[PDB]
Amino acid sequence: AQSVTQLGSHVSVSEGALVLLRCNYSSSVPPYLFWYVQYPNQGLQLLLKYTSAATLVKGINGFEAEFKKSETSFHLTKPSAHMSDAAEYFCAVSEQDDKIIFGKGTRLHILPNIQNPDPAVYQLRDSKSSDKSVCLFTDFDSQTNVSQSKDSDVYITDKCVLDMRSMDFKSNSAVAWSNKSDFACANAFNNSIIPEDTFFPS
Amino acid sequence: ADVTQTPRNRITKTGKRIMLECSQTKGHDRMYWYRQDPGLGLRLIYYSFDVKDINKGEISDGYSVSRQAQAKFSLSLESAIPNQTALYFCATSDESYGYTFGSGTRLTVVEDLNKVSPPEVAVFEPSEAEISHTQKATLVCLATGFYPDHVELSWWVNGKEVHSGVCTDPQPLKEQPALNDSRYSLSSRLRVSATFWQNPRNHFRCQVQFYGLSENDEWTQDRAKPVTQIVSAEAWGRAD
Repeated sequence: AQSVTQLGSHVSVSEGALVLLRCNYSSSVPPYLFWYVQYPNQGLQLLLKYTSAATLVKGINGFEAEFKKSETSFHLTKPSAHMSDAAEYFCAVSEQDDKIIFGKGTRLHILPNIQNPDPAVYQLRDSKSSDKSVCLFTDFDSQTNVSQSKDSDVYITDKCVLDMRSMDFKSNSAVAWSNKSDFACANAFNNSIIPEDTFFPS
Repeated sequence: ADVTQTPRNRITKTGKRIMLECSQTKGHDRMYWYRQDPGLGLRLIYYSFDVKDINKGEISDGYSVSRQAQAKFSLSLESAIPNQTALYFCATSDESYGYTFGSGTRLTVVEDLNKVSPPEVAVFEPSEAEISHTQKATLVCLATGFYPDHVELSWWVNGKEVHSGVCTDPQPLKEQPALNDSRYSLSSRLRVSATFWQNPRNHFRCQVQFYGLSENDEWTQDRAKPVTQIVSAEAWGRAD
């Protein structure tokens, strides 16, 4: 009964830190082992594989993995985490001399290094002449996280990281909105623990 | 090979027989059908080592397959049900685990086509307070009221697709979470320098490609038939 196990469906790494994605297998005889990467709405790309040749296997872009029989492991590493490393990673193993079986996947999230945070909540108006608006919570660092709404008529998105290449500038943001006319941007993120210095323009 | 799959996208009602086709050019003995679902990785449905050699994988229930030729391996959903909504991938292998994957089939199974609905799309303009505070300008696109969750959102500046400065939510949210057939919402941000937003010559468009009905689906409602289509919203830059 051969299997492959990846630890954690979602993992974080700080921008610039060592990348470590863990994979363990249960085969008695050593198997062939594979690491694949998948970007959004994209297919599977092979990074590297262990095919009973070298134990230290090297792949594209600084990826490596060492096959360790004594700990039944084949962990994927890269020396430094870059924003372009954000993807889902799958470990896989040969099985029954006839197929590859896949682990469940781990999505790697890269936490940008935000040296000068400028947390703020802004109100944005519809380009067309409704008075519809949304609220944008932006420019907070890595220690802020955004909580789900506790009010079923207010919608709040997960934090997303954008990378403005023109300015070599990354920033976090979350969006909130509601069809209540009274809903105010000062209250939109009241269920989240926000920075004490968040900017709330009048 | 060039491993190719058809169709690339498909929406179907429940209870229908649906066929996916994998074709290769290299004539490898070994061909496979997998499905991918979030948190489960890729699970093997069926595989084949030659014409009329067929082997079950771990999730073969509800599916059948045929190996019509060295080059062709067909997958059928025998009577589609909603939990067969998935990304489907065929693969070939050589005799040394050299896999080649097709580019995938995104399949959505819905109970009732009457609930299909294209998005409404709006762009929200950058705040003056952001521009003053940061000398940057964030546009937000909101796509709302769509069903099923089968869209692609992109941004277009002066007629060319952009990727820099963009973040799109990785999955839409449910407008009515308690409902099995809730409509969905999706947001995206495009951030530019303030001076670029302040140029009234610059044109910003978010585009949402929606996958829905086709021309041969029946439609009995008064509202617009919710066919596969593009819905966009736009804003022009401005100084005042």
